[PDB]
Amino acid sequence: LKVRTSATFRLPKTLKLARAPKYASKAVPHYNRLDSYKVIEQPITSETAMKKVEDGNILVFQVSMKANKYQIKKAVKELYEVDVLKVNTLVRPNGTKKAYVRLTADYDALDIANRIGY
Amino acid sequence: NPLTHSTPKNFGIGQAVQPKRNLSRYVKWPEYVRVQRQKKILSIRLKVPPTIAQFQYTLDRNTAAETFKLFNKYRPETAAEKKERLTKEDASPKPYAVKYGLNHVVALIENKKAKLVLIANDVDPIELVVFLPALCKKMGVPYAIVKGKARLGTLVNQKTSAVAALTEVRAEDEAALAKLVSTIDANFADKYDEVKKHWGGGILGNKAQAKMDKRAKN
Amino acid sequence: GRVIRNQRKGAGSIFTSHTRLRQGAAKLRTLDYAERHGYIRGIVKQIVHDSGRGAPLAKVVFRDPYKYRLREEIFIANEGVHTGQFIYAGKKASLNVGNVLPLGSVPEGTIVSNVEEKPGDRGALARASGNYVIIIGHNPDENKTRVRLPSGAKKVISSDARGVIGVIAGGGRVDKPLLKAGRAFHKYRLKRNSWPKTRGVAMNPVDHPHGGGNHQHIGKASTISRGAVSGQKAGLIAARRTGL
Amino acid sequence: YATVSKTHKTVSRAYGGSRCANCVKERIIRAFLIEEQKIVKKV
RNA sequence: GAUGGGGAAGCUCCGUUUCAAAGGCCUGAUUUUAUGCAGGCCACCAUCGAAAGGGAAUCCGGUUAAGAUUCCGGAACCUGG
RNA sequence: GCUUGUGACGGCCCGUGAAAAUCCACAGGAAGGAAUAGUUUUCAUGCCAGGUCGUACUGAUAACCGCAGCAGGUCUCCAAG
RNA sequence: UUGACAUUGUGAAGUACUUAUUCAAUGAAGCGGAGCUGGAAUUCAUUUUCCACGUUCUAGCAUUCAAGGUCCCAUUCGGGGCUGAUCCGGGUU
Ligand SMILES: [Cl-]
Ligand SMILES: [Mg+2]
Ligand SMILES: [Mg+2]
Ligand SMILES: [Mg+2]
Ligand SMILES: [Mg+2]
Ligand SMILES: [Mg+2]
Ligand SMILES: [Mg+2]
Ligand SMILES: [Mg+2]
Ligand SMILES: [Mg+2]
Ligand SMILES: [Mg+2]
Ligand SMILES: [Mg+2]
Repeated sequence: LKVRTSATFRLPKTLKLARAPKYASKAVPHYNRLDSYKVIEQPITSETAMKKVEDGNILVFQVSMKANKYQIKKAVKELYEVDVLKVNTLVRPNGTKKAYVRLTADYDALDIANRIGY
Repeated sequence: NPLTHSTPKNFGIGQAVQPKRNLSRYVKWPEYVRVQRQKKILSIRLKVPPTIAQFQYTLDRNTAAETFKLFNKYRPETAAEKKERLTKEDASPKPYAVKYGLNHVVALIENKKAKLVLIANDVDPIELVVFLPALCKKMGVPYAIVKGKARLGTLVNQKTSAVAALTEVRAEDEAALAKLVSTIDANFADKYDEVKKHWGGGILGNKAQAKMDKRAKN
Repeated sequence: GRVIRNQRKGAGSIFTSHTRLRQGAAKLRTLDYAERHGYIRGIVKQIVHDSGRGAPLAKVVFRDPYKYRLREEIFIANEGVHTGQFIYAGKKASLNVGNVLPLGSVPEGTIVSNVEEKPGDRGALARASGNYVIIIGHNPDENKTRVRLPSGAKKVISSDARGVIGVIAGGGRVDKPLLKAGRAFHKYRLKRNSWPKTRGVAMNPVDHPHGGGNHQHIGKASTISRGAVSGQKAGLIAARRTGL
Repeated sequence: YATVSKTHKTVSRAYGGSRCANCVKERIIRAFLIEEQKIVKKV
């Protein structure tokens, strides 16, 4: 007989095998649900928003409701080849998300805005 | 040696913390463990009727070893041996093998064809085999209650067999079979009348036995 | 009629005990190897007030026999027990106030409290303030002990049952008049919802068997038999006698 | 307390920051005298 | 208010650590590869429940038609790495 | 002086006036460690990041509830001569 | 609430047992029997019996499979048996 110093019996540890399915779950992986073109929807060109471009060096965009600040910062850099200092976001009363993107001092928001087309 | 010291510990009540001891006697075992141990106890505390109590007697080690030695000479052919026989094929000699199967063996006993029947003592639905000693006694077929349904199965290439019988033995083994039958008959067939009148069980527990013995003495 | 007041208490909705401020259940140590063979020493760390309980409680710390740690127990303090005192519990403990001993290890006439009805239930008898149990005799055959209970009844208890030497502290509490409804309010605020009490004769017949009538009166004998059913047992239940 | 140095949270003595000096003094004296008393009880 | 269990023809009811084999972080072992495998530790044993209870850390000045202890300027602090 | 914070005290109870997450210290001594070399990120300085949702306004003899732009009802902070 | 039947067995006399059933406790830790060691003890040939068998002036301290003793490894930084801590029955009490 074994020596049991404890009077409590516990469930023994047994081998657990990883899954080895014989057919794939879906067989076609889905493409990126949030790429750069889905994160950034369209610029906002209101009079108040345009005042922040040449004065505050800040670009204003309408973004998807599913995008966080990490994704917004990454999308702006890839689409426009600029550097982002910080991102501030809010949910508008009409159900859309607006992001205040401030570029670093090495870039001018007005030059980027003209290149985009607005 | 000059730096080491002897500092015995005091393990009395109120002294140092008790050391690790073997607590296997006090282990809170799982539910399935307790029920199978208490099932054994309950069946022996009650009085066992003679029909069931006759299965407490099994063939002794010496004669059982000789019994399986003879039966191991008549193993049924395996599937591998079956394949070679089929491709060769009355081109094959008459086979000699141990008969098994509860329905098959019972029919053999009723037709006076079994020369020796082995009975397992571990059949949980005991009614399956509880009538065999009486049936063999009525038909005059010698029988032996042997220990291990797993051991009976291993000589017929099965996990369990619960019964085995020899109907026809080769000439070179006639003397060995007759020697075994005489030894087996003296233990089971010849004692059937007296065993049928004896009840089993009624054994007390270890602590209850001491209490009864103490009262008897003083 | 409708369900009467004493029937509604069993549902336990607003009639449960108010146990937020309770210090904990007051129990003896679990009967173990040290208690039934020798003794174990504890120390009184503090004596504290318990909400809803007249008698004070004592916190006693013992060492764990099988593990390196400390185990704290909640006892009902007896008169004379003080902080820093050593408490001895077990079969081989001395006959001193505060010690816990089996009933069969003390002589006749010993005063004990927090007595076990059965060995190991950790105290059931003589727990209220100023109450005690008197041991009146021993029966070494069958291992039984005869005691007198605070109500005056005589009970036969096993000699292995434990008890604390002394008398429950805080006695004399009920000798002081409450003197105002406000003090009664604060008393039951820490116990349960049973105060104030409206008399049955002041109710309507739908509310109570005593209700109704052009005068306030019961109208039938208030002595109710033991065999009555719920909704009828109001008044004096199975009274052997009445009057002063 | 996690933002300050260990100096602010202890005193250079046994049980520093846990027990005061007088309580530590009582523990040392009690420990010595009791252990001496146990020897005379042994013999 | 789930689970384990016990009720109920059943929708469901009881109960919350309960008659349960109820679980995972410090590593050592391995340079075939990622963690199989050696001791021990700990048994607490779902979860929900506060924009007035408990609680890591920011201030001043300026700026709009409507925003700010959230933006701008300056000056700090906390947590994780 | 007013408002408020706080300290040391005093009166009162058959009323003696939450819990948990979380952080720290101590006891203990398992391990790891120096001479041509190491440990301390509980001393100082330096580097990086900090997601998600709410945030406008009324708060009442006109933005809440009473069929309404109803003399009704609806919790609270600041308080000059 | 009272009676009958079933659950429902076992032994004795003119109540006894255990196993069903019921109650309670413990993260089922020390139960039952026996053997050591001593005491009481009076022996009517030897132990016919019974008890105990590490802890009480003091608000300290008590944890690293335990030091010691002894037996192995193939000596390295260590490791493993037995004893310390008496045996037997696996009925947690
Ligand atoms: Cl009522
Ligand atoms: Mg925001
Ligand atoms: Mg009225
Ligand atoms: Mg009525
Ligand atoms: Mg009436
Ligand atoms: Mg429920
Ligand atoms: Mg929550
Ligand atoms: Mg504003
Ligand atoms: Mg606002
Ligand atoms: Mg409305
Ligand atoms: Mg309406």
